[PDB]
Amino acid sequence: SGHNVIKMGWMKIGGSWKYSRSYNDARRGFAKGQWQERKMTPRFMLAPRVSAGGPRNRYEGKASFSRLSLSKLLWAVDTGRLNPNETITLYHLRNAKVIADREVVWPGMVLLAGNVERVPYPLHIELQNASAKAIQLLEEAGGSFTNVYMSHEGLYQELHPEEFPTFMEQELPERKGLENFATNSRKRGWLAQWYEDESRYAHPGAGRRTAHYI
Amino acid sequence: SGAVGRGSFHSVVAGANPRRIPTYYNSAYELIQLHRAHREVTRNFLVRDKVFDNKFPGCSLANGLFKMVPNKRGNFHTRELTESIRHRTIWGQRIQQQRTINAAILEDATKVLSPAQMEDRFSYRTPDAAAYFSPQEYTAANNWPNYWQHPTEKHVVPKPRWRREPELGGITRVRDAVATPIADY
Amino acid sequence: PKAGCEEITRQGRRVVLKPQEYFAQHRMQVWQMRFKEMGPPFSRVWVALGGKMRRRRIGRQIDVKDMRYYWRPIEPQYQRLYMSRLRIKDHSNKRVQPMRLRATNNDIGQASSLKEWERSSDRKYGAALAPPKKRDFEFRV
Amino acid sequence: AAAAAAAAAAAAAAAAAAAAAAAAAAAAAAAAAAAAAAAAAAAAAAAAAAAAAAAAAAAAAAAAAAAAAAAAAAAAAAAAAAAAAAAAAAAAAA
Amino acid sequence: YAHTPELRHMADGAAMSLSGQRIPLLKPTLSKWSRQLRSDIYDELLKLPLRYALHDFRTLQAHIHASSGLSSASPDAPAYYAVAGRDSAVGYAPPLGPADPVDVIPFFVHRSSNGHLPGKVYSMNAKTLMPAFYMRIQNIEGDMFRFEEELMKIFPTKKIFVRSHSVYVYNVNLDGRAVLHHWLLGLGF
Amino acid sequence: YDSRSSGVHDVAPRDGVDFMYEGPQQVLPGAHPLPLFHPDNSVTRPPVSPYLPSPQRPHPYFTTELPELPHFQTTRPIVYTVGTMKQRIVAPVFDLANNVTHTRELDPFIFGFYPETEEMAKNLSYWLVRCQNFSSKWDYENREIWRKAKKNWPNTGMGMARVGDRKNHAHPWGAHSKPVKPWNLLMPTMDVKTWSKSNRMLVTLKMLQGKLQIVERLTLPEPTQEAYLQLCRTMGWDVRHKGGGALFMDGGSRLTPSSEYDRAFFFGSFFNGRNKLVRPTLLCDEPYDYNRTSSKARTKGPKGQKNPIPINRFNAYDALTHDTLIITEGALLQLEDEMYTHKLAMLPPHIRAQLPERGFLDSEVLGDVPPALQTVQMEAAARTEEAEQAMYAPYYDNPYHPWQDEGEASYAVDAVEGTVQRYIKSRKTSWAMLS
Amino acid sequence: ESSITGIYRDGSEKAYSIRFLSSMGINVRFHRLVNEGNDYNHSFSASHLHLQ
Amino acid sequence: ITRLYTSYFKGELFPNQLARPLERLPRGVSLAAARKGQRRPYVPLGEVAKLELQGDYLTEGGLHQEALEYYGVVAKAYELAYPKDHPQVAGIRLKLAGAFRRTGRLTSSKANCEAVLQMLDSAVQPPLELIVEALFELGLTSEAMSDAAAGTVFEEAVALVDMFHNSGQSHKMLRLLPRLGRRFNLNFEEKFVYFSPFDYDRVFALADQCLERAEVFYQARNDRAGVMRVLQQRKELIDKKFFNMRDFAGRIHTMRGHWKRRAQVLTNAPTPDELLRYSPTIHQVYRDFKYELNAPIGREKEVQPGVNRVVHDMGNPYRRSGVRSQRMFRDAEKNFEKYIRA
Amino acid sequence: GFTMKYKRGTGLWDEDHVNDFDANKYLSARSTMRWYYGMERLQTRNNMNARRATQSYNNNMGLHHSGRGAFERELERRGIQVDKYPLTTTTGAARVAEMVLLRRQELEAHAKKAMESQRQARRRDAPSEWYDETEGPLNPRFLASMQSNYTQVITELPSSPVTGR
Repeated sequence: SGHNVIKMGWMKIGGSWKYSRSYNDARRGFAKGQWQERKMTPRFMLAPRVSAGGPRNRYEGKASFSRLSLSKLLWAVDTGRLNPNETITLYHLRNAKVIADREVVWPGMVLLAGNVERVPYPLHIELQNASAKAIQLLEEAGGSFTNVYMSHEGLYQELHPEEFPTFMEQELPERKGLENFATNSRKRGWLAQWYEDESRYAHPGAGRRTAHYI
Repeated sequence: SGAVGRGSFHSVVAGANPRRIPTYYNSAYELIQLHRAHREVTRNFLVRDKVFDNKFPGCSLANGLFKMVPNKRGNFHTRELTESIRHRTIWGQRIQQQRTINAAILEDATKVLSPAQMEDRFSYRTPDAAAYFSPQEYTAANNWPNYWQHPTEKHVVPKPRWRREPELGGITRVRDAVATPIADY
Repeated sequence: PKAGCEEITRQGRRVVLKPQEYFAQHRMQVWQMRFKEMGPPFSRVWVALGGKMRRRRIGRQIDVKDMRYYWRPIEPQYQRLYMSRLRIKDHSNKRVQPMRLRATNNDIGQASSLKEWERSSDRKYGAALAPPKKRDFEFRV
Repeated sequence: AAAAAAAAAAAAAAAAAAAAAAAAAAAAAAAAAAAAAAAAAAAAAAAAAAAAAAAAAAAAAAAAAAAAAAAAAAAAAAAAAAAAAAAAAAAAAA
Repeated sequence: YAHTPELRHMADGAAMSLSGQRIPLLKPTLSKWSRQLRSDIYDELLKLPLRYALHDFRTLQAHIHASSGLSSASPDAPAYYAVAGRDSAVGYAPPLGPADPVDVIPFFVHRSSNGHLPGKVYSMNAKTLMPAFYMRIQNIEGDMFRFEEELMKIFPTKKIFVRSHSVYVYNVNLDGRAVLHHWLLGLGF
Repeated sequence: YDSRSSGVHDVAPRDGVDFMYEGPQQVLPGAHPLPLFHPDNSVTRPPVSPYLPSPQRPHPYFTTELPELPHFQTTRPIVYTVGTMKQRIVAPVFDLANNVTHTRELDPFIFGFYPETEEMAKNLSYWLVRCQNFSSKWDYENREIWRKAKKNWPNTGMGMARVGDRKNHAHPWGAHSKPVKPWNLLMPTMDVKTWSKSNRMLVTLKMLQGKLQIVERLTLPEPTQEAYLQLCRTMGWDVRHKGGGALFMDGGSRLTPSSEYDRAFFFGSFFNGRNKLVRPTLLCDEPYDYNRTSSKARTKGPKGQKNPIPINRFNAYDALTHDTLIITEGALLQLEDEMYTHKLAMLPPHIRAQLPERGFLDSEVLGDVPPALQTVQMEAAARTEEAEQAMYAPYYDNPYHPWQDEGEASYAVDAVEGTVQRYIKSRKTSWAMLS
Repeated sequence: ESSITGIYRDGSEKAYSIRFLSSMGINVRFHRLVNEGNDYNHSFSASHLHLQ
Repeated sequence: ITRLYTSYFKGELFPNQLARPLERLPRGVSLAAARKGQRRPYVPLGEVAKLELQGDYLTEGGLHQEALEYYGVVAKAYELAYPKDHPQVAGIRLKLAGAFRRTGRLTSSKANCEAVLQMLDSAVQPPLELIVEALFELGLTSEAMSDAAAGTVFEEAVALVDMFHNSGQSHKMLRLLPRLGRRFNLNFEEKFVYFSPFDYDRVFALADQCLERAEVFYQARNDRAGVMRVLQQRKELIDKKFFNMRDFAGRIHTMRGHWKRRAQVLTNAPTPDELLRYSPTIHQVYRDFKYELNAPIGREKEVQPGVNRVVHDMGNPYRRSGVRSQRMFRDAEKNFEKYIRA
Repeated sequence: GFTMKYKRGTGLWDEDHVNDFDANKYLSARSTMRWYYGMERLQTRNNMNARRATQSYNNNMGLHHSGRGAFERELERRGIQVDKYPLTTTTGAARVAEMVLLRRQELEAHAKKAMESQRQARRRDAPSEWYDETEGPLNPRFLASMQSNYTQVITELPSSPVTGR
C-alpha cells in the first residue's frame, strides 16, 4: 500500500510525486540501463569469447551427469530405504524416493565420494561413471560397482520397466560414449569385458563383423 | 531393465555379484509402498469399472452403461492399470524374495541362541519407542502438543471453582470474581 | 462503460489470454558466450575472458607472453545490471533466487518433470540431449 | 610466508612443476581452481603488512565522506530544533 | 613466527576455495547427509551451564568375532548373517534417550522422515542473494517455550523468536546449525 | 471522531425492555470477561459430548474404556505423531434413535491432530478464493469499445484537450487499459501436504470444542424430506437456517462402508437450511495445470491449478458455518485407510523400522493376514481384480507373473547392428522395437 | 448505537463514540462523564485561568 | 542521530507505568478464617514519609538501631493519622518488628508482627501483599527465636499466595508489548521488552523468599521431605508465572508504516491464567432469549416478544422469481412445521 | 490441444478432474442439486456424444458400430473368442456389486445379534468413574442419551459439582 520511490523510500498514496521522476520510469518498464556511460567501455565490448559455442555449451551428446553424493546413498540404506541385499540401480532410487526424478537426465547419474572414507557393508551398484575414489570405496568393501552407460531409450526402458512386457533390444552407446565410459576397463564399464573379447568384437571371425563399419 | 534385485541386463559383463553376505532386512519401507501400490490397482480397477447410475431423471438415458467409451476402457486397462499391477508385483516380488533371506537368518539363529537374545538381535527396539506407539508410558520427555496439560506442568493451569445455575437455564458458571482491572496511567 | 451505450451497444473486438514469453529469455545468447558465472550461491561472480583483442599486422613476435588466457570477473556494477534481468522471473518473492545464466540439470529436469508431463514418454529425462535413435534402414521420404 | 621481494601475482597462467603422484591431472586441476580465485593451489600467503591497505580505505572513505561535510554537527543546519521538535524531512531532488 | 616459512598452508576459508584436505580447522563438517560430530563443539555444550545433562561423548559415538572381531553391523559368527540397521559409516544412529533417568525434558524434537533434525538455515531475502541467514527448528514439540530458553543459554546474543510450530534463531549461518545438532544429539534426541 | 456529541440515545428508557443497573450482585445478558463475537452457552450451541470442554480434561470425551457398553477398536493400528494428542480418544458412537450403542477409539492422527491457526488459515484462504465466481469478474478494455479510430479532433487548433480517440477510462464509455478479465485471476494451488494437514486439524478442533459425534448409520427409512427433518428432531440436530447446523460427512454403516451416500439420505439431504453433506475423505487429488504458460490462448478461467477442489469436500468455511460435525462409521474406516500409508511414510526411520513387528505392515497381498474390511466399492473392485487374475495365464505379458524367463536369458551383443539381444534356449526372444 | 451517553443534573448531556473501542477504552470514557460538569467550553488560555 | 541526555529529558510514556491496583482478599474471606482453611485532621504525612524512607534506607544499610528510631516516630504518627487497624498502621509495624528483630529484641518482634494480624483479619479486605509480609516476619522472628516447630508458617504463608494471588494481573498489559516494536535491525530492543515478576509482582517476590527461607530450615535440620515439599512448590510458584508471560512472535521483520495497529496490540488482553479460568464453556455467557430472536428448537415461545404477528413463511429467496420457481418450495413450509413442533 | 483427456473420466467420484472455477462458498439447497445434476450431466452428456461419434463413425467407415469388421465377425461364428482379455462387462461388475452388498447385509444382520450379547452382558445401572466431573462438568443434553443405558437417573445433577460416585 505504498510506492517504493527509489532514492526516497516508501511513500504514501496520495503523497508527494515531485521527487518520483525515475520511479515513473521504472514503472513504465523503460530501461535506460546506465547508458549515459558512453565514456567507459564495459567488459562486454572487450571480452574475447572462446568457443564459438560457448564456455559451457551443452551441445547434444555432451555427457554431463547429475551429481549424486555417495553419502546420500549410505544414508538411505541405514535409514531403510534401500535393501543392501540387492543390486541397487536407478530404478530403486527413483522409487525409494532417494532422489527426485528431476535430477535424472541423460546420462543418468554419477556417484561422488567426497567427505566419505569408509563403507562398512558390501554394496553392489549400477550407476553411470562413478568417480575413482567412489569406485575404490565400494570395491574395498567387498561390494562392487559397474558403469551401466546406456543410450536414452535405455534409461526409459529401465526407469519405467512396468511399461514394457518383454525386453525390447537395447542399442549400444554411441562411439563417444563407448570409448569413454562403457568400453573403459578402468571405469568398470559394462561393455569392457565384451570389448576385450578378442575372439569376437575385439577382432571378429563372423564375416559381417569383420568390417566394424559392416 | 533392473527393478528387481538381480542386476539388469547389463550383466553381460562378468559382474555377477557373488559372496552376498545375506543381511536381515525387514522390508519396513517396502511393505508400505506395497500397501500403497496395492491400494492403487485396487482403485484403478474401481475407476475402470464405473458404470452409470445417474440418480437424476434427466441423465437416465445412460443409466446402465460404463462411464468410459469402450475404447477408453480397453485403453485405460492396457495403459493406466496394467502398469499398476506390474508395479505391486514388482513390489510384491521384491519382498517375497527378501523374506526368503529372513528365513535363513531367523532359522540359523533359532538353532544357535535363545529367544531372549534374538529380540535383542533381530529387533529394532529403541529407548523411545513408546513415545509413538503407547504414549501412556513415556515420561522421559514432554511430548505433548498441549504441554500445559502434561502431568508435570498441569499445576500451571488454574483450578476454577464452578457451579451450575438453575435459574440461568442449566448454565454453568465459575464462582470466582474477576480481578480488579487496570484502567489508567 | 456506464451501463449501456453506443460504445457498448455494438461490439468491437474482444480480447483473450495473452501468450507468454520464452521462459528463459533473459539468459540472452550474447552473455552465454561472453561470461561464465562461478562460485557458490551468495558468491556468484561473473568472470569474462581477460586481455586485449587487437589483431595487429604481422608483428606479434611474442606468442608466449601473449594473452595469458585468464578469466577475470567483470565489473561489480555490470554483474548487477545483467543479473537484474534474471531476477524478474518472479519479482516480489524474497524466496526465490536469480535464474542462473546457463541451464542446470535440475532446471532441465524440473522443466519437464511436472505432473502435467508425466505421460510424455518421449522428451522425458532429457531425450533432446541424447544422440538420436538409430533410424530405420528401410526409412525413406 | 614472509615475502621480501616484489612478490608476484597469483597463479592465473600456470607453469606446473610436478614432483611425483598420479599427477596426470594437474594442469586440468590447476586451471580448474584458478578461476574461482582459490586454494587447491595453496594461495601463497604474502604481504604480511596488509594493514596499511585496511587503513587506506579507512582514510580514503573518511576523507571522501568528509568531502560532503562529515558533520557530527547535527542533521545539518538545525537552527529550528534546539527549541524542541521532531524533524520531519526535506526530500532531496538534489 | 615468520621464521617457519611453512604455515602458509594454514590460510583461510574466505576469498579462497576450500575443499578436500584443506577444510577449515574450525568449520564443522556436519552436513544434511553425513552426520559428522566434533569434540570441540561438544565441549562448548558440556562446559555451559544448562539443565538436561547431555550424553557422554563416549556413549554418543556411532563411529570410533569369527575372523578376529567383526564389524558393528552384527555380521554374525558365521561371518555370514548380518543385520540391516546396525552400522553406518555416514554417522546415522537412532536417538539414545535422555541421560538423566529422573528428569522430564519439557520439549521433544521429532526427527524427520529421513532421520534429520529440524534446523535449516535459510536466507533473508534470497532474491537479492543476501548473505544474512537465520535458522528454523520446525519439528519442535512439547513446551517449545522452555525450548526457547535453552537456546538462549547457548545463543545469548541471537534474536530468538517462537511460534506454535517453529523457533527462529536469527543470524545463524551453517555453523550454528552444526552446534545445534550436537546439542540435540547429546540431549538424547 | 467524537463528533456527534449528542443526539444518539433519546434520554429516556424504553417501555418494558430497558433495565437500569441493579448492582454488581446480579448478572446481565451477554456479559463475559472474554472477547467473544459469537457468544454461546451450552443451550444455544450445545456440544454433543460426554463431558463439557474444559482446560482440565484435554477433550470432552472418554479417555478410557467405560465398561457399561462394548468397546470397538480402530481398523488400522494407531501410531502417535508430531501433532497428535498423545492420549486415547474414545468417542461414544450414536444410533439413529438417539442412543449410545458402543464406544470406539479414534485415530489420533486424524482426530487428535492438535489445531494450529497458521495452517487452518491456508485452508480458509484457499477456499475464500477458490469458492469464487471468476467469470463474473469480467470488465471491458480499451479495445472493446467500438469507437472511431481517428483522433476525435485535430489536437492543436481546437480549444480542447490534447486527446485522440477518446475511448479511455477517464470517459464514461471507455474502459481500463489493463482490466480484470476472468483468466487474469488466480485459482491458488493446494497440494496434499497442506490440504490434509489443514483438514485433519479441523476435525480435531471440532472435537476439542465438543461438536463431534460419530453415528452408526445415516440412512433414512424412506427417501422423503419428512424422514430427514424428523431424524434431526429425535437425534437433536438443530438445522434451522439461523441456528447453528450440522455437517454430514457420510460413509455408510460400519460393516457396509460406501464412499457414495445413500440414495435414501441423499434425496432427503436436500433442505434449505444450515445442513451440508460432504465426501467421506480428507485427502485430495494432486494439483496439475496444463495451460501453465498461456499456451492454450483460447482458455477461460483463472491462471493456476486447472484441477480445483470440488465444493462438496470438507473445507474450513463450512467447517465453521456448520457447528456440529456428524461423521458416520463408514466414513471413519475410509479415513483410517487412506491416511494409513500417509502416517507411516511420515515417521522417522528408526521408528518406521519397528512397524513390521507391531503388526502395522501385515500385507493383505502376501497373504500374511486375511483381507481387511474394505469399502463396498473398493471391495467390489477387489473381487473383479481377483476374478480375472487368471485370464493372463497363457500370455508372456502377464502382469501378475512378469518376466517369467529372466533366469534363462543369454544376452548376446553384436557389432553389426546396435543390438544387445537375449536368447532363451538358443531362440531369440528380444523384440526389435518398431521405430 | 455505538455511543456512551451521560445525563447531567441540569439537563445537559454528552456522547462518546465507542465504535471499534476496546473495553479498556470504554471504562476510561465511562470515568470521563462522571468527572466533567458539562457547564462551559472554555479554552485554557492565560485569560481564562480564573473563572471568577 | 543519538541523544546526549545532557539536558533534562522528560520521561517517555509506556504501558509498564500503569497504576497497577493492589491485591486483597475476596469479600467475605477473613484472614484468620482463611488461614485456618489451610475526613481526617491534618498530620504531616508528607514529612513523615520522608522520615520512614530514611528507615528503609537505614535498615537496608546495616544501621538497624538508628532505623528503629526513625521507624518509631513514623509508627507513632501513623496510629494517630489513620484510624484503628487501618491497612496502613498495620503495615508500618511490619517494618518495626523487623527492625526489632535485627536488634536482639525478638521478644517485642513477635509481640509486634503478631499485633498486625489482628488489624488485618479484623478489617474488611486486607492488602494481600501485606499478610504475606506479616506472615513472613512471623516466620523470621521464629527463626531468630530458634524454634523449628515455629517454622512451618512459611509454607502456610504461601498457601495464601497459591490460593489468593491471581498471578495474571501482574503481567497482563506487559504481555503483548513486544508486538509493539516494528523495527528489526535498529531500535529492535523493543521486541524483547522484558519486565521481571520479582520487580513487578512484590507478593510473588515475597512468596519466593518464604519458599527459600523455608528450604534452608529443612536443609539445616537435615529434613528431606520438607525440602522437597518446598522446592516443588517454589517451582510451581514460578512456573505459573512464566506461563502468564508467554506469547508467540507476530511479525518479525520491519513492518513499515502501519502505525494505526497501535490499537490492536496494546489493549486489555485476557491473560493465559484467565483465558482458561473463565473459559467460555466452564464460564458460560448468560444469554436471555427475552432480548434476542432465536432459541433452541423447543424454547420457541421465549423470544423477545412482539405485536400482532403471523409467520408468513420461510424467506426462501426464490419466492421472488416466477411462479414456476414458487411451484417448487410448495411443501417446504409444510414440512418445516412439524420439525419445530414437539 | 493438450488438456489431459487421459484423466477426465478417471476420478473415483464424478466431481474431480473438472474445472468448476465457477463455485460459490454458499450453494443454496436448490443450487446444490443443480451442481450435482451438473457434474452428473457432463459425464454422461460428455461420453454419450463420444459414443454417438465412434458408432456413427464406424457406420461410415464400413464396420460394425462397435468396431468389428469382416474377420472379427467370422471368429465369433467359428466359436473362437476374438479379443485377448474379455474385461468384465456391465452385467459382470453390476453383479459383483451384488456380492459385497449381500454379505454385508447378512454380516450387518448378524451384527444385531452379536451387539446385543456384549451389550446385555456388561449392563450396569450405576455408571463408573466416567460419571465424574471433578475436572470438567457434564453435558446434560448428552445425559439424555446415556439415560437409556441404565435405570438410575443420570439426567439429574445437583447445581453443586458431582464428585462422581
